[PDB]
Amino acid sequence: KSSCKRHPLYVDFSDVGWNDWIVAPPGYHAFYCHGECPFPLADHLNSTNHAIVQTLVNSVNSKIPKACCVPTELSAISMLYLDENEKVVLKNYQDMVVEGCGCR
Amino acid sequence: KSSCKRHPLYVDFSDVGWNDWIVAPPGYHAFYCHGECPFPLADHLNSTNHAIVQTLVNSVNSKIPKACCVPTELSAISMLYLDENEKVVLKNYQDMVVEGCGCR
Amino acid sequence: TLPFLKCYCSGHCPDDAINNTCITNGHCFAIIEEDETTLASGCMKYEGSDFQCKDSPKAQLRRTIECCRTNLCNQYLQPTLPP
Amino acid sequence: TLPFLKCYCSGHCPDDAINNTCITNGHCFAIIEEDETTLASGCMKYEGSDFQCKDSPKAQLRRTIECCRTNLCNQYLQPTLPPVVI
Repeated sequence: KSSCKRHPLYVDFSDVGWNDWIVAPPGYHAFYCHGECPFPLADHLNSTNHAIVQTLVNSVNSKIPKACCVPTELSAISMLYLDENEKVVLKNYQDMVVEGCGCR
Repeated sequence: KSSCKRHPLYVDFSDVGWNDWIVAPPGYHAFYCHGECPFPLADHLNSTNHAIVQTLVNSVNSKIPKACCVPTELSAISMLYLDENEKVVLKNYQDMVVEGCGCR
Repeated sequence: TLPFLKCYCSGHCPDDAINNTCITNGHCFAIIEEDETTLASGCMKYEGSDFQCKDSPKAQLRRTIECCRTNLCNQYLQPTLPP
Repeated sequence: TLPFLKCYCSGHCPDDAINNTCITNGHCFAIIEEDETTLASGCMKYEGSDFQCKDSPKAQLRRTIECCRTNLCNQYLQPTLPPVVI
């Protein structure tokens, strides 16, 4: 429907069934990117030159796909899980949270 | 059909109609990324943790989209164009060539 | 390369826009398309703007885009479809 | 974090694979899916592997994935699908 943008997505470790090995947190806000990359690509869609050129090419011939709405900025989060040893470990997972979206 | 991968795409500045302001080169290989991001995401699809998690969530509920095949590495190129002043200028455009693809 | 231009946006406004305006370091643009005909405007980042403001004479759908670099030069712009 | 593991790949081979093998710094995997049933294998990067090797018990389609960290441990692995729900 609309343009590329960030959408809310909460991952509850129980719904997916990971609460058996992940002790904390019980869930977290991951978010996700989605939406069209039209012409022209506006400032806030923070896109690369290639995405620009690809979008124009698609305008000349639709056999070539449009740019894609994907994460452009991501933050990490910390989790407490149980390794095979049955011991609680603290790990810091990178790129777990979508901070911003864009057309690539 | 197949998985995420780089595809060939040559941009001829005459076909798009830019040969009036771009003196050199006459065209260039831009390439483009395309293809599915299935589960699991293999090593060569070089994806982020978020992409991984998003792909699993999509397996539990298809309302959430799959990761997208987009450029992950890009190189620049130099071009010689005419600015409004009718003067030939040399500019180096970043992220013009898709060097590699991945699932984001 | 810090945003300094204030533009009027319509159809291409970022989610945090205020009173239909966006800020940018590139250009303000207005565009008409067809297939019916609509008018939109917004902010265009500087990098890659020469590609977008030129557009391609060989696009499948007829449309005209115009760019300017003056605060709210967007506001009143009526590009005209190509003959 | 330099690739050191050699795996057998099938269906998930990178374009530059040699004799159906890939190299990685993570795990080798084999997986069976349905909807009909198929078997695939490949290399899995280390980062994010704990998520993928665990998989989710609540995926819509039945499938089983297995991971290992020994050269060509892929080769001969026959995961067994989850019993149909009744």
